[PDB]
Amino acid sequence: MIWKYLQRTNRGNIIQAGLQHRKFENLPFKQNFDNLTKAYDLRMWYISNSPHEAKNLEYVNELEALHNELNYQNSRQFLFRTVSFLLGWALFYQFYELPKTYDWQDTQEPKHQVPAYGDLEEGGDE
Amino acid sequence: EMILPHNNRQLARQYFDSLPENDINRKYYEGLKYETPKTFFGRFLNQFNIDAKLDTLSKFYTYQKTIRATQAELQEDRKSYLTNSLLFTAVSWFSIYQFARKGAVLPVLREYGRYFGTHRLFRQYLHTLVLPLLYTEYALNQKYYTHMEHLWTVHVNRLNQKILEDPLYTFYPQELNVPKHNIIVPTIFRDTPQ
Amino acid sequence: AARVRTLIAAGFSKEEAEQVAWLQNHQVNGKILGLFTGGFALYCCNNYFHYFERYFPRLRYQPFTKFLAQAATVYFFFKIGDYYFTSRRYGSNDARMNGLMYSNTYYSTNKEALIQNFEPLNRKFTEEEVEQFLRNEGRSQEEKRNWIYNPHIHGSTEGEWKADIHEKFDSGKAPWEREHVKAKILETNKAKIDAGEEIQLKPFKTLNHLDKTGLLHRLHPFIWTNNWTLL
Amino acid sequence: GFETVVPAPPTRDDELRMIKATEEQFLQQPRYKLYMNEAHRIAKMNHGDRHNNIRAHFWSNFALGLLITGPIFIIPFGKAFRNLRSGVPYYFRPKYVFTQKNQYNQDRNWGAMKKQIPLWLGLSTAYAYWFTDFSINDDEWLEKGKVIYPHQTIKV
Amino acid sequence: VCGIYVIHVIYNYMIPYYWVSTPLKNDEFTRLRMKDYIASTVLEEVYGISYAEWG
Amino acid sequence: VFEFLFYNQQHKTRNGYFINHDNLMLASLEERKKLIFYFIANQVPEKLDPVDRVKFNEELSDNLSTKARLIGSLTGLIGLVGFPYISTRIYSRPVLNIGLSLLICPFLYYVGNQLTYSVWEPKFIANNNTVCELSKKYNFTVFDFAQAKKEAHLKALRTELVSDNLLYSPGI
Amino acid sequence: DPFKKVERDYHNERSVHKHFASYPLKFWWGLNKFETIQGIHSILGNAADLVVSTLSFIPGVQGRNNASYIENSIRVTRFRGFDDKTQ
Amino acid sequence: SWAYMYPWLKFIFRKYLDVPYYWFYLNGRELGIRVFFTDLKLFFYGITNRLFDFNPSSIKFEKYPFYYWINSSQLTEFNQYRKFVIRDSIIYSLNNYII
Amino acid sequence: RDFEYNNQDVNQLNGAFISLVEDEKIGFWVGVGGFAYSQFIMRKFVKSTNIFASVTSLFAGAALANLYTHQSRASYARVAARANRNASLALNKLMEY
Amino acid sequence: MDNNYHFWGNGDRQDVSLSYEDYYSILDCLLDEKLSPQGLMKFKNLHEVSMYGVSYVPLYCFPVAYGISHMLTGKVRRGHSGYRNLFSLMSVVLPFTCWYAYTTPIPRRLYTEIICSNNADGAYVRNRIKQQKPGIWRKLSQQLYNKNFRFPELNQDLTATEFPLDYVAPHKF
Repeated sequence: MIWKYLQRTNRGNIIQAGLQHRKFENLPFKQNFDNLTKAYDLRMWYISNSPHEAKNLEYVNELEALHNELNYQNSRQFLFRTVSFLLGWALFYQFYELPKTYDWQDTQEPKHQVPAYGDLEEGGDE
Repeated sequence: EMILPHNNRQLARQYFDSLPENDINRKYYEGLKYETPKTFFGRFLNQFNIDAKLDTLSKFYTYQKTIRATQAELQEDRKSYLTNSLLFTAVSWFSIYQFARKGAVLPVLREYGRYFGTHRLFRQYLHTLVLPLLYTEYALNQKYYTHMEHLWTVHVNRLNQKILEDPLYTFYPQELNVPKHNIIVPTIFRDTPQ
Repeated sequence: AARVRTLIAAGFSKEEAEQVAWLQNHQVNGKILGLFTGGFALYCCNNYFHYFERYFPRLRYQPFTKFLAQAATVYFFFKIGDYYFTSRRYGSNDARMNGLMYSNTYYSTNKEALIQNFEPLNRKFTEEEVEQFLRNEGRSQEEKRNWIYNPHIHGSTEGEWKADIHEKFDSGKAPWEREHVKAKILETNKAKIDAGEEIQLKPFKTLNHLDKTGLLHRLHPFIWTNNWTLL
Repeated sequence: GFETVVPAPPTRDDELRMIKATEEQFLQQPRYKLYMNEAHRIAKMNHGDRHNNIRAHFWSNFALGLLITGPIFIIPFGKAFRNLRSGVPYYFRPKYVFTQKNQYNQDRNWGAMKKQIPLWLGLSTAYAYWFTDFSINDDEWLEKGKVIYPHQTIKV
Repeated sequence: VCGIYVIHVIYNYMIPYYWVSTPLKNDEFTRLRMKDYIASTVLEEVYGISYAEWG
Repeated sequence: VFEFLFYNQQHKTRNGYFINHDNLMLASLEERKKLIFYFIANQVPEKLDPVDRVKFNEELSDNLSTKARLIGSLTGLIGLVGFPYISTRIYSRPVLNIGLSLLICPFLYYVGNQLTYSVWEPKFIANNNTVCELSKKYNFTVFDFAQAKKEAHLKALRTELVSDNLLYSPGI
Repeated sequence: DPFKKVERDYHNERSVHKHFASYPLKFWWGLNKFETIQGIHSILGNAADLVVSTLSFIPGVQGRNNASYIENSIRVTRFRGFDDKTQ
Repeated sequence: SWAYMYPWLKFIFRKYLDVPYYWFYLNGRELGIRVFFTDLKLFFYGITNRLFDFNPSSIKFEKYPFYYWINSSQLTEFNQYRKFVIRDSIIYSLNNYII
Repeated sequence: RDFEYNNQDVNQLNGAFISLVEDEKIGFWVGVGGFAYSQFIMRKFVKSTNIFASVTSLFAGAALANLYTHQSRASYARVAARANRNASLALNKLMEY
Repeated sequence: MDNNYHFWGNGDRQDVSLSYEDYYSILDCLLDEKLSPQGLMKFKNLHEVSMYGVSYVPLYCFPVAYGISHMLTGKVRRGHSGYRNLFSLMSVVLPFTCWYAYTTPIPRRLYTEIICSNNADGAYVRNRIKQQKPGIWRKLSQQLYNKNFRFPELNQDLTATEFPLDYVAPHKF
């Protein structure tokens, strides 16, 4: 019976998957990033798998328009997220008790601070 | 540190010598074991003895480093928490008064209470005055209850063994400290026979 | 079939664990062979149980009787295996047929030697024995230890101390073989001797009475599987 | 850290016996066991034997983990490549080379394999390191580095 | 040929040099002896004597 | 492969037979002495003087050894409710009912005995004044515990060895 | 007489202590081999300990002390090293 | 701008550089990948403990000067740096000043 | 004096024992909850005798408790087994004559 | 529960946990003169395991930082095209993820045997951490007292006649 679970392969693993229709049934009444990405991916898959030409070229033009719109949406997302990240970084370092209590031994080299070989580097003995 | 036995002013012993014969500390000196309350309610009733235990230790161990640090930390935390509670109460009262002057009243409690029929505004003022104090007491009691429980366990343990000297980190004032002898005449130099 | 690892989990050396494992293996393997032969017979003679419905019609009309008969046959083969392995079945100590289980001589002799010669310590180790055990740490190596005498840590004199440590460590004498230890053991366990109970001095050594090969009992090994000759 | 009794210097017979033991131990060495004549030769050969035992166990466990981890982990992992986040079926998004994914499921299969084979080997390696006992050669206090001699190995 | 020689130099001159960098409590002399042996006993500097009648 | 059926299994999970060095590896000195004395007294009573053997046996019977048997008997009686399980006007099945009772009642006895031990044995070891007194009196060591473990395992093996021929042991 | 059962008697140390009738009646003790039965026993013991504590509010009965190493160790190591092969 | 973190760069790889050859038989340990996976598991356990287990409190005394300048006593075993006797004297003087 | 157990074994056993005790408490509560849930489910939807329902509920609760506690129990079992083996070997070496 | 429970660099769930940073700080308050050869061996094994671990820690933090950096850029996967922003945000965030990882205590048998040992080496290590690393010893003692460890150096000692050297955090009695 082991073969029935090892040799046999799930149908979905072999055949091309269809649409996840649940993601196209209830859509928000917005031109938001999610709907724009869904439309972009639909048109891209169509032009990747369809043998027709006029519809494919219409979808190419609409895909360029969607690329511009999605670039605008990504610009807004990037601006908001990065500004929030920088502000949170600054506020964290304002409210963080920065530890100014680390060992300073690295800044001290007495043998070099007071030259141990006093004048002995300036000519030998005899 | 270690105050030498001949240099050890047994100040604790002095305070133990002035203690009344009925004082529980003397009972500890006789071997009265002290066990931390392990029952919730008991711990509750033990959370109000923090200041009494701290005062007893301060009289016993006035110059112990840990005892002095505990006193200073408890005093500063009490002052800071009291100031925070009073500022929160002042802000709450000011906000409630200024918003109620323009009709706005926060609907947290019932408009008219049971029994006496006090108003929502009055009960809000009372709650904003009382509850911050309760939370301040709760937090201070938690922290310094564990700390003072450990300190008092140590105190009772060292009383049971009749140890009336001063602890390892007692720093006396300058009037109770031995001055250092500066004059140290080195031994006369002498050629070694060998 | 006694899980030598588990035996070492209890107080047991590797060799003693092997011997006890072999003994329990003999027992349980006899019983297991009996069960497997019994289970194999039912796999083939369950039609025999249906065949005997003419001499014993109770089997046909009372199916529970058939189940009881099958269980009885299973137990019968179980007992046959148990007898063939866990019974005495005394046989000659001969080299031509030892090992081959025409007799149960190996298991019987090992079981008898274990049961006869096994007795608990009947006491507790004295402080002199316990201190000796703590001083027996890794000093039983092949290279004998060089014993150096220090008067300030050993006391006594060199002549007395050298013979003392020779008896304690080098001679191989066990702590319970010392006169002082025996006297203290007799004194401490006086109550026990007040009951007429003898006190064991030597802790029971399993390796002196159990042997898979049977060389302790001078059992001649199987001649065709052994190059050497015993006794 | 006590000392042992230092024996007297060996006689000619003892020297000959230890010479014979060293000869036998030298003859026991295989030709493919390339260990030079050194004081640590026997210790290194024992270490190599233990390492070979550990290696055999590790590779058996690695093959077993390749057998096990796939259908449990990697094959269901492929189920994550049937569709995209937006729900549209998987298609090809090129990076630079616009490869002609003309075959049936070429794009999905190649993307899934690129994500799976590294994951497959990584999970199999984690399994092999998890279920292999390295206690054969491990020495916490490095007491196995003691020099062992050929004449000590064999008694004549 | 250069790279095989360079690899041979890297094998016994650089990496061994990076091994011991601090004073050692146990068998420091033996460790330094190993480090120096793998670098100072190269046949290129010792092999000439076997064929000395040439020169 | 059925050693759990035809071998002795009742002594393994009670009377401290499970106590091993791991326990003593974490116990305090007094707790270690208590555990070692309990194991020795339960498994190898030969190491104690007869008076102490009798005292410990009495205490063990009062707390664990006999209380467990009583509670197992109570559970068996619970299993005896309606002993003619399968009976009617026409037929009462004697062999069937007897087999059902002899399979149910010992199982419930075992369940009750195991429950009693699992509940009261740790409390008996920890909080028995007689056990504490005798452990302080004897002060067995780790060597004593190891020797007693060997003796206990050998005695448990001996119990099965002697009971190998219960039907015909001529001795030849 | 309890003393008669503690006397050191050679014969008493090598005689049959478990006869045939004791083998079926005690054969159920091998179920401890199974971790499922061990878990059943652990659950029953812990429930009984909870009951014993709740009724140990009554004087004269002592509940389980969770700070006692001996109690905890015995409770959690009763089935620590079970092995049906041995003995 | 990351140039002056080269001591951090050296640290890890300078530790790596001092690992001797395996078959020179100095320790016989090559615990790279083993430590990789073991520390992966250890970090899983550590994060789980830091999230859903006991975490030590960081509360400390904040208002007593030089409180954590602890001078040697019987509680500290006197195994400090030898020339810290001057430090102990300074600590004693500072405490006698602040009492 | 007395025999001293190896300190590393003591520390490992201490950790394993702490884990075992904590998981034993949590797993007892898990087993009680699993028994209750199995009994509820079997009374709601399964049509069988109360004896069968109760035995199945008890077995399900025990199985859930063991599943929760298996890691700690097995880790402690192996740590204790190795500690006992090491201690037994050391003591047998000391006491062998 | 791995098969290699004997490994010194390994550990169980309830072993003594030390964050890498703390470990390195612990190395700043010790001397090899005061330690026995066995303690030195323990510290050498810990050093080997710790150097490998601190090498591997950023890698463990890479997937988390990689995910966080992408989420900061937005909901667009510009692989090979958003590399500039992705890796700038990584050079920011990966230090933070590694900060969290390095400040997170991890169990280890070497940690539990170096600190919690009865011998003079362990006593010396505990006393040095107590005196020269007050906060590290404070949190370590809070951790140890919850693991059924009783030492004279712990601040949570109820059998001591000398007052604790540091604040005692709340805990169950």
